[PDB]
Amino acid sequence: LDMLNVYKCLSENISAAIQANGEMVTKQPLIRSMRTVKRETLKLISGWVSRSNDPQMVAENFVPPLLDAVLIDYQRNVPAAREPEVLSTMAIIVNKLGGHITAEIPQIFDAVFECTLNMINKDFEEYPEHRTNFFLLLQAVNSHCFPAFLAIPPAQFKLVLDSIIWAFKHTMRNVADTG
Amino acid sequence: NKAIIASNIMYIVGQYPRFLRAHWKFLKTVVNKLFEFMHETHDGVQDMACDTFIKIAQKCRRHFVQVQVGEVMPFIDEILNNINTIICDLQPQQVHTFYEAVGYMIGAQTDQTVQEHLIEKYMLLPNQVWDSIIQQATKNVDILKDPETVKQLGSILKTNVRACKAVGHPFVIQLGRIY
Repeated sequence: LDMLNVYKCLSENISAAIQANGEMVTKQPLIRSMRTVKRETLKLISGWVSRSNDPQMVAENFVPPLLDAVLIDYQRNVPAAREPEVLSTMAIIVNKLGGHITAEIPQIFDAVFECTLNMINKDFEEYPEHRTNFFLLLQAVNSHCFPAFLAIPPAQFKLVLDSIIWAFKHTMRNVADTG
Repeated sequence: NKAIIASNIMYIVGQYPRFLRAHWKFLKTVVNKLFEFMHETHDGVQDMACDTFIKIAQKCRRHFVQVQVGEVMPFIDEILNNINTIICDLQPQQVHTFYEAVGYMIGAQTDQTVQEHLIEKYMLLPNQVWDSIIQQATKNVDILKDPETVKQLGSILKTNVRACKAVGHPFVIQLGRIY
């Protein structure tokens, strides 16, 4: 719990610094250091759920605090400050928890999906990592939590499927293939 | 009255394997009569008919796997290509006693190659349930918590235990397939 609090503390410290002085700030000691606590925090979270062996207990205790701490934080971050590894960290947990998380896709996709999509829908170049990861996530959800794609309204579903079209139009071989 | 008499006839013929082993046609006629009695709804008849059948199989095991005069195919084949039509009206335990009985026949085929094919088909019916329950568990492990599927896993196993008691070592081909 505390680890999530500090993660969120740093995540909000970084985003502000950027919002106040542009991307450039990322290129200096303190920020790069704060990025590290976040990334290792994510490594730890995903690195454990992977070798965990009690899906439900994991989905009922260690997942809900992720929502406000990491997801809605990733949402409120300025575009330049959002952590790509957030998406890939989440992708891994879906692969593991599978059906046990199918009911949280609504809450999750809200925060990350649309807001991330708007970062990668202008061209095919900017925010590379965000492209790659985003689709590893979408792949995972579709792969182990398909029922979710039915729960949501036709308007949202469409937005999802057209996002896939967008994937396989990419010139980055990996992104287009995942699509 | 007819059931009390038929049972005694079936008891007597069950005590003289020496006579059955010298008269295939009679043995054949007896076995088929037992297969018919296995759809009899009169009290006890089905227990009688199974007891006799396992008895006879044990003591005449060789005659079922080797081609007899007047035939062109080992009796086991007819039996295996019909397991379901014979045992469809039997209770759970009786079905186990039936599987144990055929198991003894299988144990007679000392020829490696053929015994292996016999074994694969012998355990084909129970395997379907197994294979089925297994794939679904590889999507949601909360299924191995389902009262009905657990009831089946029990009966499948129970069936697997009897077959093994009679087939012997060669049964390894099965155990290995699900171990």
